Amino acid sequence: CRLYGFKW
Amino acid sequence: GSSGPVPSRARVYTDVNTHRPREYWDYESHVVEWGNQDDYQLVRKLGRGKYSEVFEAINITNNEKVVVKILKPVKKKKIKREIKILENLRGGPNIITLADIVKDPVSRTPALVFEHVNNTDFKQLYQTLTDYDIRFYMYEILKALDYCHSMGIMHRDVKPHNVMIDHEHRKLRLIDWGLAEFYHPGQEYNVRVASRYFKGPELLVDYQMYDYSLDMWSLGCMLASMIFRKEPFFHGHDNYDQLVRIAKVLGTEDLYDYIDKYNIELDPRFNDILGRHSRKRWERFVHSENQHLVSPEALDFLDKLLRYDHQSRLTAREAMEHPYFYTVVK
Ligand SMILES: Nc1ncnc2c1ncn2[C@@H]1O[C@H](COP(=O)(O)OP(=O)(O)O)[C@@H](O)[C@H]1O
Ligand SMILES: [Mg+2]
Ligand SMILES: [Mg+2]
Repeated sequence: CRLYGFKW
Repeated sequence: GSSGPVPSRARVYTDVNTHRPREYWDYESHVVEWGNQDDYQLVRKLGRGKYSEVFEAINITNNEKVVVKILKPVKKKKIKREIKILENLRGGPNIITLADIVKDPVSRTPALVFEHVNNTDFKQLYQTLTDYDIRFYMYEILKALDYCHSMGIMHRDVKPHNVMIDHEHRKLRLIDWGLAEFYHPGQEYNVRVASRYFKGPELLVDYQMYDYSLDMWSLGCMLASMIFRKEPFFHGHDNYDQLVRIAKVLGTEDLYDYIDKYNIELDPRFNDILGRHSRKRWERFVHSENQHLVSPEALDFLDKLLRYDHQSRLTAREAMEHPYFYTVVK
């Protein structure tokens, strides 16, 4: 799970 | 020529950027050395705006809690300006610490990594503050503003959401330097800055040759909202109504005197909404629920911040010398 490249 | 607005210079820290090396203020020349985006994993959402989404994150290299400011698309130029200002001001009193700069390899979305502050939403915190607590935190904001002004930087977005307070620790950090700019004497700036309720009269009457004193109008708006428990204090429905809301309290005599001093052309759509207003006494806002926050020293300080004439306002250091702060243990 990822947002703008960052892992949760 | 005869139709120009009259020029203005900051009363203080006027030439500080002139005498710096060019690389200090020339943010367009700044080069970013990107960190490793994989260092940071998002834990929780903290805030979202037209310009950013902000998360609590973990630095997996050291198990440190950080904040990641994911920047919405804007000119590269504006990203370098926020970074350069944060690097210039890093380590100063009550200035948020920039820790790292990273980018999504896929989307190319850049992100600022900051020191985490354990904030309490102003809409919960401010109504709990004692008279002492308000003076204490106002003094902490002034340390940041005198610092950034002394460093040739105007914040241009002073407001509660840009002031992080870890109340457990009485720790304050001035954040959000994305609209901040370098003060150069004679430079004409964009008036579309700050947030409506905190915009100084210079921005509302479209006077471009403004300076650090803009931040002191914003700070006055914060102080008024706080001591009178009325948030926001000047609640305009638009930039034009904003000046009417101000003029209904400070009166129009000093406003027209301001407009005349600087030969400001009043947008003629003010012609039908402004009129003439009496100057009200700061005492009309005092009531049973806020009287414990109000003192002659508080009203005197507020009166010296909320002046139409940017040159007449207290500077951050002059504010620090005001009797309102004599009781703050330093
Ligand atoms: N270091 C931080 N610690 C805690 N919360 C933060 C921090 N930085 C930003 N925030 C939160 O995220 C919001 C948006 O960050 P900010 O830098 O003000 O972005 P913008 O320029 O989009 O307004 C802030 O109003 C605050 O609620
Ligand atoms: Mg902000
Ligand atoms: Mg901002």
